[PDB]
Amino acid sequence: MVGVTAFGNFDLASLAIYSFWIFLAGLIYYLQTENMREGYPLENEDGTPAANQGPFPLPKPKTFILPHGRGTLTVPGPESEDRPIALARTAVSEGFPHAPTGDPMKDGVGPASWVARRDLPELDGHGHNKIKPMKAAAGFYVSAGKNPIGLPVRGCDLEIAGKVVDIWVDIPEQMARFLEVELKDGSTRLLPMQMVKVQSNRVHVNALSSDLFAGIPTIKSPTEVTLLEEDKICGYVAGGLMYAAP
Amino acid sequence: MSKFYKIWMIFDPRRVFVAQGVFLFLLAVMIHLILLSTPSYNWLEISAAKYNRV
Amino acid sequence: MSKFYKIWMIFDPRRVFVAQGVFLFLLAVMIHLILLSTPSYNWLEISAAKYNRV
Amino acid sequence: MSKFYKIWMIFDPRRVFVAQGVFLFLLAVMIHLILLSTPSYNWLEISAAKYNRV
Amino acid sequence: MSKFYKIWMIFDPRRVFVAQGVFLFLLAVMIHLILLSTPSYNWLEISAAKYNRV
Amino acid sequence: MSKFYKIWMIFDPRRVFVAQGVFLFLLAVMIHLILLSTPSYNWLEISAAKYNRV
Amino acid sequence: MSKFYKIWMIFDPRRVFVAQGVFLFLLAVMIHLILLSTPSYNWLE
Amino acid sequence: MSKFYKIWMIFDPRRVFVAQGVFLFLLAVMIHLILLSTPSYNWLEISAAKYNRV
Amino acid sequence: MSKFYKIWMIFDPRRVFVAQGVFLFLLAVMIHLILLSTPSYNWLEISAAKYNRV
Amino acid sequence: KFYKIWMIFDPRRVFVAQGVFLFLLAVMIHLILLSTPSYNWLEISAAKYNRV
Amino acid sequence: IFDPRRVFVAQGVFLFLLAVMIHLILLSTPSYNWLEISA
Amino acid sequence: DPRRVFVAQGVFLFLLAVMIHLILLST
Amino acid sequence: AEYQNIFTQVQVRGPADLGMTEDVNLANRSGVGPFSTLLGWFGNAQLGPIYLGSLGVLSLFSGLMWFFTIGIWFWYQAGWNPAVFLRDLFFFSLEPPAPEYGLSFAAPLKEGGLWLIASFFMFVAVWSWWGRTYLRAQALGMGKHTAWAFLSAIWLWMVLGFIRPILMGSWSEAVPYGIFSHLDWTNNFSLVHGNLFYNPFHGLSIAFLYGSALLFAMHGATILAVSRFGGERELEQIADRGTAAERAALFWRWTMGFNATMEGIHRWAIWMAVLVTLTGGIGILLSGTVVDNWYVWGQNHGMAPL
Amino acid sequence: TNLRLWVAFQMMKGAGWAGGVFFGTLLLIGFFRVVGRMLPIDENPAPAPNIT
Amino acid sequence: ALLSFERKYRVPGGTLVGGNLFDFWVGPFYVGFFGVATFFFAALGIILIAWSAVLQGTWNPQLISVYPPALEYGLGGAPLAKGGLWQIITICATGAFVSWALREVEICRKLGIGYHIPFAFAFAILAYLTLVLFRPVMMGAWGYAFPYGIWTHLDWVSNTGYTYGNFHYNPAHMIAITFFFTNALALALHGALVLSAANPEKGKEMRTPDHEDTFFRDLVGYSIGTLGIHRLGLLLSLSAVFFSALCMIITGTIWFDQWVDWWQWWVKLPWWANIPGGING
Amino acid sequence: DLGYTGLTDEQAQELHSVYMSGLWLFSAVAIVAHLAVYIWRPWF
Amino acid sequence: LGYTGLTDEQAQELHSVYMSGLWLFSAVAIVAHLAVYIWRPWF
Amino acid sequence: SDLGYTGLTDEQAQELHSVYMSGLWLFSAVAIVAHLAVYIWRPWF
Amino acid sequence: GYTGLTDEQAQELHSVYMSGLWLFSAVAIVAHLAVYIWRPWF
Amino acid sequence: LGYTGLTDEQAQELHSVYMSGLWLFSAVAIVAHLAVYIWRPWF
Amino acid sequence: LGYTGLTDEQAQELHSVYMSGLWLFSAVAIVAHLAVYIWRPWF
Amino acid sequence: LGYTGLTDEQAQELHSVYMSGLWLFSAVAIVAHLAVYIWRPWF
Amino acid sequence: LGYTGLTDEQAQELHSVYMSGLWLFSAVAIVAHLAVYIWRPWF
Amino acid sequence: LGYTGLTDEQAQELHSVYMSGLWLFSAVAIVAHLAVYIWRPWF
Amino acid sequence: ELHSVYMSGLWLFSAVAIVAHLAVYIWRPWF
Ligand SMILES: COC(C)(C)C/C=C/C(C)=C/C=C/C(C)=C/C=C/C(C)=C/C=C/C=C(C)/C=C/C=C(\C)CC/C=C(\C)CCC=C(C)C
Ligand SMILES: COC(C)(C)C/C=C/C(C)=C/C=C/C(C)=C/C=C/C(C)=C/C=C/C=C(C)/C=C/C=C(\C)CC/C=C(\C)CCC=C(C)C
Ligand SMILES: CCCCCCCCCCCCO[C@@H]1O[C@H](CO)[C@@H](O[C@H]2O[C@H](CO)[C@@H](O)[C@H](O)[C@H]2O)[C@H](O)[C@H]1O
Ligand SMILES: [Fe+3]
Repeated sequence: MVGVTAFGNFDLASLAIYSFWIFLAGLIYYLQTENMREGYPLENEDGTPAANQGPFPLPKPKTFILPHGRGTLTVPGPESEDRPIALARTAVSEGFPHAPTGDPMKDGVGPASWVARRDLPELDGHGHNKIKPMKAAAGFYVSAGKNPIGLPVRGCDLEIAGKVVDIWVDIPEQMARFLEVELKDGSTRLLPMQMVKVQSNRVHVNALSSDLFAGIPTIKSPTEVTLLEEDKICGYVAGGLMYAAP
Repeated sequence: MSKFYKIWMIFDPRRVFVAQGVFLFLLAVMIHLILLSTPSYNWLEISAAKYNRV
Repeated sequence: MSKFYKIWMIFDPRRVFVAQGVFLFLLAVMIHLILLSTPSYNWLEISAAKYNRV
Repeated sequence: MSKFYKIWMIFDPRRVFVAQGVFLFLLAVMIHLILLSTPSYNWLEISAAKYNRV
Repeated sequence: MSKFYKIWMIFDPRRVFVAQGVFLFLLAVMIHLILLSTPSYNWLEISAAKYNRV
Repeated sequence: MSKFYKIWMIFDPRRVFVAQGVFLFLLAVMIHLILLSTPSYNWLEISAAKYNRV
Repeated sequence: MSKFYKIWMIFDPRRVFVAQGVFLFLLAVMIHLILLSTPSYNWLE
Repeated sequence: MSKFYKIWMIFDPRRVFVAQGVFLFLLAVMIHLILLSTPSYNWLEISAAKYNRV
Repeated sequence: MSKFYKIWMIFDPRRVFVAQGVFLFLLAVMIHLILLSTPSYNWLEISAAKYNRV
Repeated sequence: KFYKIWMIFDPRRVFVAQGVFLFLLAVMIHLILLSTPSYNWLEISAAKYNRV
Repeated sequence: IFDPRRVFVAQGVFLFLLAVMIHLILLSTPSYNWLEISA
Repeated sequence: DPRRVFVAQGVFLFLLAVMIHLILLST
Repeated sequence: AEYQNIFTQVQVRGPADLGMTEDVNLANRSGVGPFSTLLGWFGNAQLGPIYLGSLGVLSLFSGLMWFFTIGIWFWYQAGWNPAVFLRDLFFFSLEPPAPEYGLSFAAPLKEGGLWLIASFFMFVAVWSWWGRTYLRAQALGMGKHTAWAFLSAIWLWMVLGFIRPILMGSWSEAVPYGIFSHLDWTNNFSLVHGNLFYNPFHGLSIAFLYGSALLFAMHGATILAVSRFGGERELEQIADRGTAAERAALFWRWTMGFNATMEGIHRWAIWMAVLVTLTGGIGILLSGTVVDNWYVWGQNHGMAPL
Repeated sequence: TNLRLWVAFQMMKGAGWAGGVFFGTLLLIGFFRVVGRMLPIDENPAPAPNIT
Repeated sequence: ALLSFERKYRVPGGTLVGGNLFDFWVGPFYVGFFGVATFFFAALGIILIAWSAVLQGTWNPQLISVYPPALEYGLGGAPLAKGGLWQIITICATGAFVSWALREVEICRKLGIGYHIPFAFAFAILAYLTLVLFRPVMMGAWGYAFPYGIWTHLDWVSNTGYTYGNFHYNPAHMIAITFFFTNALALALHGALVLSAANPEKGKEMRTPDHEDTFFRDLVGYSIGTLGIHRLGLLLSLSAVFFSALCMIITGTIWFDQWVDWWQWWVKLPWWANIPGGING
Repeated sequence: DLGYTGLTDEQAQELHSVYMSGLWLFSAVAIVAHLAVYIWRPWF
Repeated sequence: LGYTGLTDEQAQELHSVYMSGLWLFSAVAIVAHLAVYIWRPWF
Repeated sequence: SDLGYTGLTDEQAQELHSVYMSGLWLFSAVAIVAHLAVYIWRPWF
Repeated sequence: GYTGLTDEQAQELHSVYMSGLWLFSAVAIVAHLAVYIWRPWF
Repeated sequence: LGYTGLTDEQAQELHSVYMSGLWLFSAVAIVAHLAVYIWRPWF
Repeated sequence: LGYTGLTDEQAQELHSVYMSGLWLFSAVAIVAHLAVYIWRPWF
Repeated sequence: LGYTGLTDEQAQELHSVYMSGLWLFSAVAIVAHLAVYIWRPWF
Repeated sequence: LGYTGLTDEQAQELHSVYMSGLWLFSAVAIVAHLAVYIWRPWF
Repeated sequence: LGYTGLTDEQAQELHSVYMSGLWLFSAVAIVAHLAVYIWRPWF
Repeated sequence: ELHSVYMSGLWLFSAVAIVAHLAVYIWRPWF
């Protein structure tokens, strides 16, 4: 056994524990700076850079090569909200909420917020659209659980907003993503599968009421949904939890 | 020894200075603590014995 | 020496002062704590012994 | 000296005041606790023995 | 001190009063708790000893 | 040895120097610590014995 | 002193009363527990 | 053994040189440590015994 | 037995040489370890006794 | 007519699977011999040659 | 019925494992320890 | 499925026969 | 009362996914197995295909020999009686050779010789699997993060069974092959080395093991909370940051005062987990070789009253 | 007089909720105490885990 | 100092108590009704630990220990310096943890996400309450709870564990450990798989989730999927904590002897209890 | 003036007067309770 | 300057009420300390 | 950009610093008096 | 065709493999014969 | 050369105030050390 | 032809160079064994 | 080369100020070691 | 062949320099072993 | 060769500066080892 | 053709195995 101290009580076990503290501080610094590649530098409520930016500097930029000729992502880099934000600050001082000036679900602010993502479908490994309707997918079927096709769709106001026509599936991952819901007007809307409850004889949507399924953002192509449209649909539906429960 | 200034064309000056500043402080603290832990060089205890304080 | 001002063209002044303030206070607390550890320089116990407060 | 006011062109007064408020209170509590920790300066125990309240 | 009123043009009163109320209750509870911990100022047990309630 | 300079075509100087500096300091600290552990070469203990400081 | 009423122009009166009711009840419970713990003032025993 | 140069037409010079450096250093440290563990080859204790420094 | 070269068209040489290098080094280290374990073939212990060093 | 075993089985798999088996078997046998004092050639030579 | 590639590999490992088990069984029995019977 | 029968029959016959001799081996 | 995305509501099955053929030898990859509906309520239903190359055969055979060697010794300890085999299944053990033999290989098979043979097979199986982990990522062009995270777990495994017994000078310092037996080795190790609770690296190892459960609960619950925005698709949130990544970041920023990114959270994840065995390996290696009484060592370093 | 009812109602609403949470804990603590008495505890006491 | 994308999410509402009285931020931190409560309980708890240090007579953070009242006090109150400060800190800790979970609920409602995170944190709170509140009340004394010290609360773990022999033989303990070890394995695999896809070999395109499925099907023959792994990680962490609280709530209250003796029920099963040979026969 | 909640100057005076009337009444009931406890068992 | 939207008159008005509350709080504390000091002086 | 990170102008920083220093001198003056009373009551030197 | 090899490639692989098998067999027989002379096990 | 966007005359201005605060801090620390050394020398 | 995209002549050269290294490694090992066996035979 | 984007003019001026700091740090350390060696030599 | 990008000429230049370093590393290690064996032989 | 982008003149220049540092470091270490071996030799 | 070459190994395995059991039977019979 070594057990011998170089000085004081500083033995080999003391060297190891202090060495780890230095490594741990270096590791934490690395982890924190690697996690500052999105949303930095900090801003004020007006959009100008904040005076305070924190003890950790921004990391050196890294480049991502997108898998299907979709370009290159450099982070941290220039950042901007391309859409306008329909909010008005409730106070001159920082740290207070910004009230919606209109209909937040329509505007897309607060819990209804959406990100101006790339207006292209997510592609699988082979280059095809990752999400497509089941009747357009070949060889796809409901394998287990209640088949939610033909079931009426009920909102949080206990009224029927339509019926389910199709299921949008994730082809590489083989999972139901969206439910295509036909309204009384005859148009179809998409509802994320995580925001519906597939009951025995109905599909219940807790987030939206009957007179809000019309406001769901539509898809520009009946057999294709883009990342921008998924974000708008998922944001709008989840915004109902706050703005559709009077 | 006259071309040593080219190291700043290789390494980020900010990262070198931060790494060096941390290194020099921790090295200095380590040596001071080593001297404090040796009774022959603990200047706080050497003066205590010299002036008969404890 | 005459060009030491050019460090502020290298390092962000906002982070330097915050780091310096944290460093200076922690260093001062460390040295104050070390002196309290030694009985010969623990001024709270030196005065107690001097004035017979035990 | 007469240009120390320019620190407010570098640091935001709102964040410094909160930081200074937290620092000053924690420091004051820390010293009061240190004095209460030393038997020779625990003013609650000192008055107890002085007035024979044990 | 004739213009300490300008603190209210730096800090919004709504967040200040909430912070102050938390701070004042925290400090007051802390001191009462400290006094109860000390047998020399625990007013509840001073009374029991004073009136021979044991 | 006349063509050793072509090592820098294969390896990034930035990567080598950081690795070399870490290796050089860790090795030097370890050897200094090994000598301190051995009483035959603990230059702090040898000075104390020589100068009757214990 | 006579202008303490302006606190109701800073804080919502309906939100203060609910929060104040929470504070006063928790304060009373804390003092009762402290009092109920001292043998000289425990009224249950 | 004049065609051994073709090993570099199969393997990356970067990876092999790193793998050789890690291997060479770990081997030398292990052998230096094995000798330090055996008392018959501990050159620090051998020197201490030869000059009677204990 | 003069047609063994066709095994290279079957197995990728890059993985084979790595496979051989790891296999050969582990076998050599394992056998050296077995010799050190056996007291009759621990050449460090044998030389210690022969030359009367411990 | 054993040569047909290559028409069915992949030559990469059989050579490796046999080579893996042969090496593991050889190490196991050498270790069993070292386990048995009657065949530990390192201990046998030590006693025979009057060594440590 | 049976896949020619699946059968032989599964059968082969079975034959080898049974060979070891019987060899090790006699190794365990003191009456069939040829490494010690020859001793 | 004749394949699954052979696997189920082959495993049961082999494991029991191994077990039967092991029971004999135990005593 | 709303859907919690803990189990799937509707299972959808299509053609079996054969996987990406980036640089993978497709002849070594098998076919797709059966679809398990039971697994489909929680994760994917598809089983297989599995790749079995050269390192797959080496790892499968070496580990099978290791598994069979322990099992045959267990049958020997049961007297070849199946009733006793099941009754004392957790009580059987393949002990390492006694300390009197040190590091020698001249130990009888019944008295630790079989432990060395079984340990050799385990050594080959684990390291062969590590190369399999490295080569599977290489054939798909992926990073080697999986292999290096595996190396941290191997480091603790190597220290327990190989590195520390060599440093301690005997195989008897290693872990026996038994269910309850290696739990007794774990308990005896702490008692012998004076309350391993006071090993600083054991305490750090526990801090990261606790933090692994904390971080996976945080990250798992965060992704399920934003899976209504597609948060489960973490790769496309890294390349094209959606509203799921922003809500996930803002929850923790508003809670903790700081947050992660969709990619950087997995750097926190991999490091929190590998530090369990990296720090754990150091602490075990320091026991017996540097410190033999961790509580006494604790007392001389704070950590415990004098 | 109506506004006085409003002020009292809001404070009572705050105090009533604090009562339900506090008394809910007492019902929980009271439950575990009853369960503890019906168990072989107090017949198999444990030593003090702390040095106190 | 907001994030670049943060401003559009700072909207009013989502609170459970009040609604605008405390519905604001202090820097990054959201303040609510429970944000005020969490800060008070936390700040009071820290200062009472600091005050307990001066009563203990130490300033080494590794030696500071707040002990629960001795067994003589039962479930009643204790003097502050004896065991009373532990009780108040426990109440402060309980209030701080519960307020922290409720504060997350309001943050969840404001951002319109699911309530998984506060629910998962509640599992940690109930494990804490099992050791300080539920088990001590069942055993009838506050002194069966662990002290508030960095290394003294490990002494409680050791002393409690060795009261029942080797605590490894607790069957719920074994189940909880398996989940803990598997969770750390799953976290390492999940972090590595995502990073290796996002950070390919060199100068290559970022890998798709199809490659993630392919990697683990090629490795172990199965891939649970992007949604499955996050469900699994959440379940493994909560199941480990659930069985941890279960292994302690039954210890000292239902089981009283050495936990090794419990496993004798398997060996004493009639059909093999009396067969010579093996370990136990 | 500041008006962070929509109450006017006259509405704040009215509500405060109601708030103080119950504050003093609540204080008075607490004084009597303290007197009752003090008579039964003084703590000074 | 001008971080909260309050003008000078509003700042002076609010700070006058705040200080009036502060002195009232301090005055009761001064009486409370005076009563305790007579009952049990700590100096 | 040392011409200002906080948006405060030069004369705004002068006025804020003037009030801040007054608060610092008032805080120090009380601290000095409090230290004098303690030193008279129980000196530490 | 489970391997893509015909007889033209099955016969060649077997011819080399058997030659490698005989060489390994020949050395193992020589190794066993030497061991038996040194220390017979029967 | 610049990484922070400060000009040369801004760096000189910032440094001049910084050094003035450094010398003032060092002036107090020297007086503090001199007083402690007179009270209780450590050499 | 080949499973690794290597021609016969590409395999002809790789084996011949590999074999020359193998005999070089074996020749050194034979000399090493002879030195050990003379110093301390194991048979 | 040029991984940091410094010209040769900027590199040698930065190194000039860095070396001035290095020698000033070394000069204090040389004097500090001289004072300690006179006070209490370690050789 | 051509698994990295080196040609026949570049590999010849690389291997010549690699062997030059290898012989120098070996030549120093031989003198190192010679000095140790003369100082304290292990045979 | 393009692994690092050095054009056989930046590599000759960088090696020249690197070796200058290596010899300066080795020269200092030699004097350190010579001084210690005179003080107390380790052979 | 699978059966034809398989049974060739069976006799190769069994006849050698018969020699194996016969040799041990003479060396140490188990009946
Ligand atoms: C372990 O070691 C121990 C603890 C024992 C000993 C160590 C002790 C140490 C290290 C102590 C360190 C102490 C230090 C560094 C103390 C520093 C104290 C300072 C800097 C205090 C400064 C206080 C300044 C105050 C209180 C200023 C207040 C200002 C106001 C109240 C005015 C308000 C400001 C306004 C209105 C701004 C103007 C606004 C407009 C719109 C013009
Ligand atoms: C256990 O082992 C023990 C501890 C006992 C013994 C071991 C000891 C060991 C391993 C010691 C190792 C010591 C070493 C390696 C020390 C190295 C020290 C160095 C390199 C110190 C260098 C210091 C350099 C300094 C302080 C330079 C400062 C420069 C400035 C302040 C100027 C700032 C530069 C500016 C402003 C450039 C601006 C110019 C432009 C154009 C922007
Ligand atoms: C935080 C990690 C990085 C820090 C910077 C690098 C520092 C490297 C050296 C750190 C080790 C020295 O730290 C110091 O070690 C000595 C060695 O006995 C300890 O020793 C001191 O306390 C112990 C325990 O009471 C006594 O037995 C001993 O007589 C006394 O000198 C000190 O408690 C510690 O403060
Ligand atoms: Fe994830």
